Amino acid sequence: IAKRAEAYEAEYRAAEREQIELARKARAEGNYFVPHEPKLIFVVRIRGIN
Amino acid sequence: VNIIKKRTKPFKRHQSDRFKRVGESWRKPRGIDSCVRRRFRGTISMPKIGYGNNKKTRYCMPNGLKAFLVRNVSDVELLLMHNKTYAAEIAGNVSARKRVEIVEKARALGVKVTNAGAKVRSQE
Amino acid sequence: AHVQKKNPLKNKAVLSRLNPYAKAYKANVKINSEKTPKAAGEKFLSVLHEN
Amino acid sequence: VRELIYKRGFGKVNKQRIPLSDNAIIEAALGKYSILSVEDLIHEIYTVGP
RNA sequence: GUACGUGAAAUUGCUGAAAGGGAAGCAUUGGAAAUCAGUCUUACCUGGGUGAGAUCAGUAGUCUCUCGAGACUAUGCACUCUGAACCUGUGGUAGGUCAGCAUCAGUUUUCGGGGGCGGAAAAAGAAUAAGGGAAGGUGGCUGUUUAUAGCCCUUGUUGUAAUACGUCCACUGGGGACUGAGGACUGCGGCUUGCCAAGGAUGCUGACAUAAUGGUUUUCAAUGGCCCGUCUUGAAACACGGACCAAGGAGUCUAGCAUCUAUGCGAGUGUUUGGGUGAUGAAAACCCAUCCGCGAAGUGGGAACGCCCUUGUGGCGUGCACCAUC
RNA sequence: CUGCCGAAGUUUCCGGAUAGCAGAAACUCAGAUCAGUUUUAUGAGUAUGUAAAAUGAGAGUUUCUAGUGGGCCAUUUUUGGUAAGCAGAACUGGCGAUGCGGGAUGAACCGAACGUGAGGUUAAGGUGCCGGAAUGUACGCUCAUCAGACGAAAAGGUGUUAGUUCAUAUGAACUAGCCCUGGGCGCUUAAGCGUACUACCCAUACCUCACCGUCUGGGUUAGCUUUGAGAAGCUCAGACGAGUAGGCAGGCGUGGAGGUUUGUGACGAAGCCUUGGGCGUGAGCCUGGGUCGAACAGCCUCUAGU
Repeated sequence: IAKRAEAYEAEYRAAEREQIELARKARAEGNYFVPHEPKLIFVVRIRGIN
Repeated sequence: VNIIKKRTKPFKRHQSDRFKRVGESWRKPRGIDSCVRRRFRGTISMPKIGYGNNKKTRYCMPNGLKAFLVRNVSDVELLLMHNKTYAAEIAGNVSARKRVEIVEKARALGVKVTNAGAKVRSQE
Repeated sequence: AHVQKKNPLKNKAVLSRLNPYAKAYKANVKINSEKTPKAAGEKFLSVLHEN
Repeated sequence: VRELIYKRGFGKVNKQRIPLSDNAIIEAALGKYSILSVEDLIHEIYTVGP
């Protein structure tokens, strides 16, 4: 479990940095890089049952 | 262990203070157009099961004991093992000849009596 | 079991039980030590600095 | 995703709301899918795994 | 005290207390006044001394059960026991209500400190080596171009600047409030058998207790509060019933039918029309001769079980009730 | 008395037989199906129906058995209207069975749907005073000598504010906003109106906890010194809580009967009185004091002129 947790945290850091590096490269090259749409959505109900 | 009472005021019958013919004992309001039944604001409360008290402390006196009605010495001897949970309560119709013998017996048994000084005097 | 629920984000003892990885986390790691190269070409700047 | 699971995380164990106070709760109900801990539950939710 | 057992309510008189600007009125929370429950240290532990006596005797009898188990009797009080009486202990340890603090746990609120990352790898800006320009123009003279003030733009510039903002820290320091459910040990963890903030509060103190804490009644203050039942009507509006109190006052008994449950027996079942019988009430209970009433008149899925055997998985059989197929 | 379920208020044929709605029982199933669901795509004509991916929930029955078998308002759709309004149908929910915060007040408006409570946080609406909460910040608009604040109404204005455009610093034509004319106290660089951003107030709503009850899912016997087997007990966990008609369950009380308490009573039964005390969510029950004077009660069962 501890090894799995470390691997997950390593994956998150690499996935965030690579998004930053891709945007930095596109900004320097003058092109436009569009990040992928997210598959995860957190939905909260705001109105009551009436 | 402390006894918690959700409510201390009794539930009086609606409109029982306006008429002598209507007693204080709680009666469920059957009127459909009654404000008390529909529980408006300012209307009195009604007996609900939510007011029910803790099971562990139910039937317990403020001193932590449960009342046990006693009619003779034989009744008070039953509380030999339950003297820390129950208090002896001599019945109202037990004469003063037996009230004294119940109180003396309950003294050796280590049993609290709720009305031990009734219908008697002292002589030191 | 579980008479009372304890928050791992406040109770460090429960967090150590739930996650056997908090003991070695290193939350703040220095990445940009002494390089920090400004990466914004003139083509991007011209488009941004428009109108 | 991490704070919601840690503070408000409650599993549905046998049609009941059982808080995730132990990894054995998640493992007993999600061990069939190689999910054994709470950070594995967070990883599956965050990265939208299989 | 014949206005005669008990003597309720409505109602009336007097007395006392309190309240009172055109209602009362009830509820919620407290105050005040009056009035109550409501309680206490008194026992435990450990002696020693003294004597005491049995469930104690290097003891003798009786009785009832069944050797030894109870009850006694006589004798001893040495052995054991009696927290056994008292003297000596000046030894110890001391519960209920209300408070204060500390260490914690759950929840929550409110102030900070430090750091990582992102953003034009902030924009500015300072410093700063230059170039150009104009101004709402310094000097020269409105016009003018750094002077006898400077400003703007561009590069350069230290630089890998700082800051703001966003985001993150299983980074950290305080303050406040509300809760303490559960009750040997189990478990999950962290330290190092033990220890712990880890499957829910414990420590350290006090005072008062012999008042505080409460409770009740009256009353005041704040806030709220349209008259009940019936019918009507979405709803109400309504129209009705209600001067007050006491007592009485309305789904009952029975015959038939059907469902359901329980009970008895079961291809049966039902004694009470009657007869027998019943001495202690004999209208009960108990017993049953003859009738009669009502009843009688193969293939699939599947409950359950055995056997396996890659064992779980599935397969091989046996297949109730019931439903589909002939 | 309490608790748990709980409609419908109407299709359809026609006072009804159905059905629907709501429960009971027996069945078979979670490796089976289902949905006031969203899709995909096939077709057909932005939608449409059908068939087969996501999401959620275990589903399908069979039998018989209570009640309803009015509407109001609101939304949308509507056809004609026609002094104008409106009327007419249909479409859909809410109320009708439902309290709560705001809305001055009010049944249809804005929030929110309900066990008993402590703490926290909000919704709608609010923060000058009545009134809990900023006489908050930053811009503007408005002067009324009826503002505003919560149809004569179109327009006119030697009425403004911002002004725009066009003519040659002015004037004309215009562009809008607001004023003039046509809940209370009070407020006027607002306590008015519009915009933006912080802070704050509090509902029965939301979160955490405790307690009550119900429902659901477990555990518990060579009854182990944890002793907690009225197994009709004990115990663990989670969810939930409006309610008329109606359905169901468990309890309180009264007269009499069988049994029982080797029951209470002239040392005071029953009854009544009481700002005495206690118990129960409640029906009710126990008790002190006073009064009183001969009978009476708890428990199991039976019964009813309860």
